[PDB]
Amino acid sequence: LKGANASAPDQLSLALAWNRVDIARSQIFIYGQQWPVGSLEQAMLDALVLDRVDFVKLLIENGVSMHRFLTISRLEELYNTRHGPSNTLYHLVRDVKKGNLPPDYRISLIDI
Amino acid sequence: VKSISNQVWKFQRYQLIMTFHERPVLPPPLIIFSHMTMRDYGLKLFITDDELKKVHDFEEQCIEEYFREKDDRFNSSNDERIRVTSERVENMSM
Amino acid sequence: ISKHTQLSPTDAFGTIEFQGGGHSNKAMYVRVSFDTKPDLLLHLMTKEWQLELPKLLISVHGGLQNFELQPKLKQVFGKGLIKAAMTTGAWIFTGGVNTGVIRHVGDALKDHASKSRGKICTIGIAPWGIVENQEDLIGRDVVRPYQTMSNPMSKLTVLNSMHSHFILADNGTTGKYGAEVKLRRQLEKHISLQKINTRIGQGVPVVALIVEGGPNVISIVLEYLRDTPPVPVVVCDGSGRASDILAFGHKYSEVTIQKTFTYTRTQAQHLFIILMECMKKKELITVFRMGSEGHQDIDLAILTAL
Repeated sequence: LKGANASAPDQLSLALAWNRVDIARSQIFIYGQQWPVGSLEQAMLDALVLDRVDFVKLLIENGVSMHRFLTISRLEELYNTRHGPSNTLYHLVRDVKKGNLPPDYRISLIDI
Repeated sequence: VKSISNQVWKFQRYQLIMTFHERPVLPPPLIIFSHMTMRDYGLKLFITDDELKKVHDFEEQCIEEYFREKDDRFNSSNDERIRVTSERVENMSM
Repeated sequence: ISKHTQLSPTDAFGTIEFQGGGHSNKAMYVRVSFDTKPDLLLHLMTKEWQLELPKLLISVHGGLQNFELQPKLKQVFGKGLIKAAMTTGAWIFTGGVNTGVIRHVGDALKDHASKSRGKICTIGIAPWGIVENQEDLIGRDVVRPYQTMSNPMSKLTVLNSMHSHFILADNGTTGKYGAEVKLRRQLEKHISLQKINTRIGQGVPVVALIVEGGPNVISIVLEYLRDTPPVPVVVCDGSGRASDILAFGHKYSEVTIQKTFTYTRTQAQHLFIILMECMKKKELITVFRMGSEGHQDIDLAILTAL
């Protein structure tokens, strides 16, 4: 974590990749820390994509408000992600859309 | 069989109430006229903004109390106390 | 200009919900001038906010500089303060902003809220000119969401969550401190004169708690000791700042080498007259230590002083 002299966002990214929330709690979210503008929202988006409940909880405890964070584009990105456990959503979307989906079709909130 | 029948009867009361809410006043032998002639309660309940806020606050308090009670019950169980005591005894011995 | 400001009726009061933390907390607030009579404020608190008169009044003071204190002491401090406030019916007076000792009392409230369902009346009296978002609070008698997250770039500070109520003191200046101390002291003195439910004839007890601090804390404790009804003062030895010099001067006294602190203008400046005037009335001072003192709990130490 101290081996690169990098910003807090990159240390948070590493801790998210390693799935070690205690490290981020004890080494990254400490007294006197400095955070850029809009980095924590990107961290929240990354944690939501990767299904990291502990990191979502920690980010919420540290000033992130879901009312400001969540927009339409972010929700569409969340529905069109791949960095998680397998689900059966695409089959349902194909069934509702009469099985006429082109390759790499993007799912909209209307389809949801 | 008795327990399942009791549960099913209690569940099926709802459809009986709905059916007799959605029916004409007159009985079949004299609804002949009513065929040619053709929810404030009984189905729903329309609420105001202040009372809606009251209901929301009540629900939030209830869910908070539920979680607090569940945590208190879990922490005072015999199994959890035994496990914590064993771990602390091991660390203290070391 | 000697406060060349008009006097218009209040424009910002009502309720606020804090968004950003892990909790859902609502706080009542009013924006008022610094000349408001304490009786009007008591009427507002007891009727509009519907608060029963307290059987105890803890008035926490300290240093506004955002500091940090040793672990295993902040836990004892929080436990003692929460227990003393909860077991009795007490009002806590703090600064309100999220800096220094107020941040620690907010943490103490936060850790206690997870384990117990009791409600504690914490009252923050802060100047209006330092709130980071002076807007988003003007809505009269309407809920206004508030962002707990703050950026360190701005010199203004955010009102600490977990506080039950807020009184915002206005003088006319913005971005400046020192506009709420006199109102706080006058309200404390007025509350102390109120008659508790007992018919003995005794008033509401008032105690002062000190953590960290600085130069003005000595003057505050002097004014507490010199008050017409004396107010007991509880001091923490392990804080480090001018509270620690009070703890040191409380020992083996009625040695100017140990008195020298270099804290305020080195040895050139000394608040020795003020420190010795405070130490003259050392029977009302109750320094708390986690070691040799029989009262190892701040909760026990707070009530014993009264």
